[PDB]
Amino acid sequence: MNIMLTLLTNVTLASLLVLIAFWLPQLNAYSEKTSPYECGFDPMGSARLPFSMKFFLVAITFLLFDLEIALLLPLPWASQTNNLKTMLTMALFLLILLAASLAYEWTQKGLEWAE
Amino acid sequence: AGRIASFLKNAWAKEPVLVASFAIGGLAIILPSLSPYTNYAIRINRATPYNYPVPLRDDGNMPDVPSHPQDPQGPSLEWLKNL
Amino acid sequence: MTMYIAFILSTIFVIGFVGFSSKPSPIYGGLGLIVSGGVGCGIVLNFGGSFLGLMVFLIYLGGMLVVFGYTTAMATEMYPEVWVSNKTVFGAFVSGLMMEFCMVYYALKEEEVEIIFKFNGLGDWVIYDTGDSGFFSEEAMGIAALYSYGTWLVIVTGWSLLIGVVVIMEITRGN
Amino acid sequence: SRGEYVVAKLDDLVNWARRSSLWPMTFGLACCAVEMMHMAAPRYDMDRFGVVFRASPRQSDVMIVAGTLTNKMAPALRKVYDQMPEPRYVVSMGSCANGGGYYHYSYSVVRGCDRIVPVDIYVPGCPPTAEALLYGILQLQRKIKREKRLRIWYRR
Amino acid sequence: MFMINILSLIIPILLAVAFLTLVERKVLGYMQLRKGPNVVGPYGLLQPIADALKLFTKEPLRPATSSISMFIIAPILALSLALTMWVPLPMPYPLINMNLGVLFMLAMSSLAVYSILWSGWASNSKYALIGALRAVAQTISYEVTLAIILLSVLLMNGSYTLSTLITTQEHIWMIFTSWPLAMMWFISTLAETNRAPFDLTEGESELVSGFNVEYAAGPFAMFFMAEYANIIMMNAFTAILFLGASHDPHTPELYTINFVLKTLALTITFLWIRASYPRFRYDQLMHLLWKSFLPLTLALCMWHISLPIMTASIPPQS
Amino acid sequence: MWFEILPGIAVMAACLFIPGMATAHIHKFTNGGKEKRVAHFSYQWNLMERDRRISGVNRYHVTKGLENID
Amino acid sequence: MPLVYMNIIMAFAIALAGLLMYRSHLMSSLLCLEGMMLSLFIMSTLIILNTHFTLANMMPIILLVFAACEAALGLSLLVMVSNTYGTDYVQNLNLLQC
Amino acid sequence: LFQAEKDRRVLQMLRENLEEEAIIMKDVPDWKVGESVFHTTRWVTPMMGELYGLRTNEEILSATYGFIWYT
Amino acid sequence: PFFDVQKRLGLDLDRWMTIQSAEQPHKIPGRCHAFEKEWIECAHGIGGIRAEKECKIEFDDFVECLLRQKTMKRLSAIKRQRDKLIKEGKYTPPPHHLGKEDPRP
Ligand SMILES: COC1=C(OC)C(=O)C(C/C=C(\C)CC/C=C(\C)CC/C=C(/C)CC/C=C(/C)CC/C=C(/C)CC/C=C(\C)CC/C=C(\C)CC/C=C(/C)CC/C=C(/C)CCC=C(C)C)=C(C)C1=O
Ligand SMILES: CCCCCCCCCCCCCCCCC[C@@H](O)O[C@H](CO[C@H](O)CCCCCCCCCCCCCCC)COP(=O)(O)OCC[N+](C)(C)C
Ligand SMILES: CCCCCCCCCCCCCCCCC[C@@H](O)O[C@H](CO[C@H](O)CCCCCCCCCCCCCCC)COP(=O)(O)OCC[N+](C)(C)C
Ligand SMILES: CCCCCCCCCCCCCCCCC[C@@H](O)O[C@H](CO[C@H](O)CCCCCCCCCCCCCCC)COP(=O)(O)OCC[N+](C)(C)C
Ligand SMILES: CCCCCCCCCCCCCCCCC[C@@H](O)O[C@H](CO[C@H](O)CCCCCCCCCCCCCCC)COP(=O)(O)OCC[N+](C)(C)C
Ligand SMILES: CCCCCCCC/C=C\CCCCCCCC(=O)O[C@H](COC(=O)CCCCCCC/C=C/CCCCCCCC)COP(=O)(O)OCCN
Ligand SMILES: CCCCCCCC/C=C\CCCCCCCC(=O)O[C@H](COC(=O)CCCCCCC/C=C/CCCCCCCC)COP(=O)(O)OCCN
Ligand code: SF4
Repeated sequence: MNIMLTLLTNVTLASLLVLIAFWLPQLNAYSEKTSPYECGFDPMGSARLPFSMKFFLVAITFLLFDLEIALLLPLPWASQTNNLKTMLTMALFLLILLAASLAYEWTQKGLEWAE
Repeated sequence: AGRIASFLKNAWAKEPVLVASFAIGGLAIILPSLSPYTNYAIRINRATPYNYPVPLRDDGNMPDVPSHPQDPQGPSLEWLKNL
Repeated sequence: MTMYIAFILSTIFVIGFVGFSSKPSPIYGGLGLIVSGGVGCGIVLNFGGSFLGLMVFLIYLGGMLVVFGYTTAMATEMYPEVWVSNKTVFGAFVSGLMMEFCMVYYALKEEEVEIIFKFNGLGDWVIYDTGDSGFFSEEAMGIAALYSYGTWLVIVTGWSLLIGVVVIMEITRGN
Repeated sequence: SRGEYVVAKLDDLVNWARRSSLWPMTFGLACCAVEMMHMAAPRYDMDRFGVVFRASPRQSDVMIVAGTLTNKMAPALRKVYDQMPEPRYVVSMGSCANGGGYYHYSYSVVRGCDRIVPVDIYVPGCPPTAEALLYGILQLQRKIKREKRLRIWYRR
Repeated sequence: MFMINILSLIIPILLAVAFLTLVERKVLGYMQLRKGPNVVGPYGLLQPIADALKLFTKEPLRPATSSISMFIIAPILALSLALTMWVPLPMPYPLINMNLGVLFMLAMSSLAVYSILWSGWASNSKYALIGALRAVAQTISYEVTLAIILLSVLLMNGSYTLSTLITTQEHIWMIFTSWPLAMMWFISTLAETNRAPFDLTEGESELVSGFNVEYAAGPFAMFFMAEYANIIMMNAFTAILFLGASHDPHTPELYTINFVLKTLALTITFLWIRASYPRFRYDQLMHLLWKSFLPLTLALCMWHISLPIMTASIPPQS
Repeated sequence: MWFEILPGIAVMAACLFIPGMATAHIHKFTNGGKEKRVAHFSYQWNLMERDRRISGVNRYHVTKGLENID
Repeated sequence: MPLVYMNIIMAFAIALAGLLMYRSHLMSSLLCLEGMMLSLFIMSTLIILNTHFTLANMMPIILLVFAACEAALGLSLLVMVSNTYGTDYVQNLNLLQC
Repeated sequence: LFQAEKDRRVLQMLRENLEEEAIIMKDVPDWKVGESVFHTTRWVTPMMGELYGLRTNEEILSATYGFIWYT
Repeated sequence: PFFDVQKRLGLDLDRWMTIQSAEQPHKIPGRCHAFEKEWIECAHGIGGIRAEKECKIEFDDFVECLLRQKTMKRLSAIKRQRDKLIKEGKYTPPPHHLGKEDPRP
């Protein structure tokens, strides 16, 4: 109840601020003022052209790594089991595999951006 | 055991971050086995009463089962108070 | 009858699924998937699944960000489409919305069976168990039992992640 | 009356708000831009007046034409002037921007920036000292103070 | 009565952001051997009010090529999330007492990045697109390290509740136990808020204001308040996490004063760092985090998993 | 000054003072002035519900001592 | 069955149809795949929480993990496809016939 | 004590519900009041739809969402 | 097909999770522990073919505990008749249902 009330209040305040910003001052917009912004001249192409990604492999590796934290986050509760040896071994095994994957990607020049 | 000294010196001169991380990881891997306090942690974990201790029906042949919480029988956490 | 909070959330979930399922210029598909993920996190929050919802929401946000980057890099056109910029996209969106509305009305008015079984209605609060819990959280204990009970699951999951890293390296190697 | 007092007070508040915070666009051309830099130097510290540079025209209030305006540059200056949201003010600095100055008779120099954009304040010199430009900015502040928009709207 | 609490949490944060900006100008000015704003009011105290009134009485323009809906939505999302992710903070009593405050804070911070991305894409300009791509790269660089650092630090708390961090460090600061993680977390916080030397999303000298280059008057102001609220909030979170204060249940004013002072110290440190260093490059930041921060973090995480079991000091509240 | 930065900081500090204390006060004003109860688990919620049920006025913070059992 | 279960099932069906329609791009189909994963995750966690299956609580998390792999896998292939044609259009994948 | 109290509170609600059902369904031709839906004859915990089924909306809301929504 | 190496080597790789009544952490019970236990004990040993006929009552009870379809039908009928009687004007609900009646610790 309280959390959605907070979210509604924040959204309403932001929307009201936008409304005041857009309806209070005097608006005088013509075709030249609203043109797309380059430094001083007209853009040659378009901003919707494909834009090369030199770190795509790092992006996919981040996609895979973002679930290692998902697996590791329950550790504060996992550290409360009776058999701490098995839990410790499993946690260390998971972290060792994470480190080994990172090392493999490091040595094979996977962290270097494309030229 | 001679070339490893030069390799360690070169690694410490060039990339100390990797050396420190490997040392910390190795310490965290080996030391818990040798620590005598791990069993204390396991016992402390076992001694936490999350759920209700269900009483046992008396059949007249349970000398080690206390008849009351204050009776001398049963597990004791006197070792925990000194820890 | 109790404000239908779970019902409204599930309806918004289905609406977002329709929105991103019409394939409108994946930027907006990503927006729809984010909305659906957040609303589903709220839904499972309402059932007591705090960790799973936050976890699902957190994982999806990270994934979507990578995807936004990938559609900017490789899946963009001169005039990106939107739900009202194409006849086929608008048709799919309206068809999905109408199907959702029709099913909701038919299930609310009558106990109609569509695919699996009949309809119940009367809110989802009824099935909630009245049993109480202790000083722990059942969800937290069940999830944390992964490291003590699920050794096999941890092993196979770690091997899968390592093999996945190797596999993406090999695939995007090139040659 | 009552409405006259209200519009006068509101106009005073708006004028003070616009005057006390002028954000000139980061835009220099020639010699006079060095004196523009020296205005921001610790000795004069234009920032203490609320005057702070901003790069994007959309987030700028004032343009300071500091240097010669050549024919090849005039379209760019006009374009970046048009993209500044209103209200906007132009301050002409130096003889080159005022009326051509040393290169008045050149084939490739616009004889004054007032042919391209409307100018509010003219700062004379070659180059004007940082004190002269600070005086010009303060004069622009006074000119903004004198303006009466809401009072004129009420009497319409 | 709860709406009173909501407003009493919202409005003072906005006022603090407004004056925070004034403080930043003055601190930078003195450091740069000048004065900073001292003319608008007594010691420049009226400068933020003049800035806000100027920005909200100025014409906002929507570019012709821009996608209007996303362009409008992005600043609203930014400001809403900046105000929202303040609630679970215990000072010393949180407004919303949640079982997992840290995970919610992480999720909202991860959602915060999307507003920057949407604004950059909807502006339909090359500089805005480059800024959005830089934001994507920055998030990819810092997110995993930030999460693992948080997990490693919280392993000694016993749970993700933010209120428990007050009693975890009742006797000694946590910074005396995990100071390497403290420095790494500080750098990650610097990179998360898009602050110098990691302010690559804006890039004044490179991308001419970057992603918000097309935001003229009002939405640009909202972006600024969102960024500064994130600054203050994240520094307060760091102060709570690492520099724990004394909480007396009969007088929370002492804890509130101490926490506010520590937050102000961290914010002034942020301004100091901005004034002191040149800017990174958006690939060197990724290399630094993955190459140096990640290996150390993994090692530290292993060490902090092993240490409570090694020394038999596992925290309560499973 | 260098001390002219102190006023603005103070104002900011004052602003950062407002939320915290206010929240505390509100809690007290809404809970009989005794530090609003924290219910993280189901047992604490059950205790709160029992207090509300036996209070007789439908407020959990109205505590009943020994005088309510004769 | 309550309305929530049927709504989740319909969300899965809609995502499956969207994947099977294959409009123009390849990234949209991947988005539909992630949507199907999300719907399955929500259904599974609702079922697990309703019946208080404590040990099954780690079942969804493992699910999520393999989701990433699938997603990662798809993205990898997408990249290579783009590198062959400059566009991820499914129309270009027609070299092999039946 | 809490456990003892809970059993009594649960039993009373069922009795209150059973009596109300016996009053309501007296005119339905083929309805057996208090009829179980299970073939077994042991005790089954109430579904919490059987406890607060005939009560008002705020009671239901406090019963099912009271703990989760309390922050 | 099913190469049962767990039974041969006695490993218990994934059998701890198959059913709902098998050693949950902290002894937290499933919602249908009794019904599942009864059905498992009934069907164990006889075989799959017989268990679908002789242990049908236990499985029906287990399914009813899982989905509560019959209970929801009964409750919906009860509330439908109650609201119809209220609309006609013969029911007059009691104070405890209204909430006027005092709660018990
Ligand atoms: C010789 O060769 C040449 C070059 O080579 C050397 C050149 O280079 C060159 C070009 C160079 C010229 C153009 C000159 C350029 C000058 C120099 C290069 C540098 C000079 C100064 C620099 C830019 C450094 C500036 C850095 C300083 C520290 C200034 C401070 C930095 C700021 C950007 C930070 C502050 C940010 C702003 C002030 C905005 C803050 C305002 C906020 C948005 C408002 C507050 C938010 C509100 C909305 C809050 C509202 C909330 C409310 C509740 C508040 C209450 C309101 C109610 C009414 C109550 C030329 C021409 C040249 O010839
Ligand atoms: C800061 C947080 C707290 C703030 C709390 C207050 C929230 C304020 C709400 C935000 C809006 C404030 C904007 C202030 C100006 C009002 C804008 C608009 O609504 O008014 C006029 C809109 O009016 C329409 O033009 C005509 C309205 C005719 C229809 C009547 C409305 C229905 C009522 C029926 C009539 C019966 C009598 C009306 C009185 C009840 C302006 O038209 P327009 O010129 O484009 O806009 C330019 C405004 N300028 C000139 C100031 C620059
Ligand atoms: C036997 C066949 C050997 C050849 C085949 C090898 C191929 C399979 C890979 C390894 C086999 C995994 C078998 C492990 C099954 C887990 C059960 C057993 O090991 O006991 C566990 C003990 O686990 C131990 O830690 C040993 C497992 C550690 C394995 C090390 C990882 C390396 C495996 C190699 C493949 C991994 C990927 C590649 C790595 C380089 C848990 O017992 P316990 O906790 O008392 O009881 C739990 C139940 N409670 C909670 C009710 C009390
Ligand atoms: C959302 C809640 C807020 C709503 C709006 C209120 C905002 C706060 C108002 C801020 C008040 C300060 C304005 C004036 C500051 C005093 C500075 C004084 O010096 O100004 C003089 C004159 O100031 C103006 O005359 C006063 C303007 C104030 C107008 C009162 C309006 C009150 C606010 C009402 C808002 C809503 C009205 C109700 C209807 C809705 C001229 O000085 P100036 O030459 O420059 O500078 C000298 C430079 N030196 C020092 C180097 C020599
Ligand atoms: C629950 C308590 C919360 C408190 C939170 C902490 C503290 C917050 C307060 C923030 C401090 C703001 C700095 C104020 C410095 C004092 C400036 C003052 O001395 O200068 C005067 C400014 O006076 C202004 O009236 C004071 C404005 C300061 C308050 C605005 C802060 C915005 C929040 C509330 C806005 C409502 C404004 C209502 C008054 C207009 C001079 O202006 P003025 O006397 O005119 O002279 C020009 C007119 N003449 C030419 C005819 C003589
Ligand atoms: C089985 C134990 C595992 C647990 C511990 C480890 C936990 C996690 C830590 C490791 C994370 C991944 C490590 C990745 C290794 C990458 C190596 C590499 O190839 O990088 C080289 C650079 O690194 C090297 O120099 C090669 C390896 C150097 C030594 C690495 C560690 C060796 C052992 C050190 C510690 C020894 C034991 C501790 C003794 C302490 C002293 C008493 C490439 O150089 P670049 O930076 O990419 O480019 C430079 C040109 N522009
Ligand atoms: C007996 C068992 C004990 C176990 C051991 C545990 C302790 C381990 C001891 C070592 C810990 C060291 C931690 C270091 C953290 C990482 C630092 C690092 O290595 O990165 C730096 C880089 O780091 C930076 O430069 C970041 C710059 C950012 C500057 C920001 C401001 C500077 C500092 C301001 C004050 C910091 C305040 C910290 C605490 C704040 C309070 C919370 C190196 O990078 P390169 O020089 O490029 O080398 C690699 C290429 N060959
Ligand atoms: S006016 Fe003089 S100093 Fe200024 S740009 Fe022209 S020639 Fe250079």
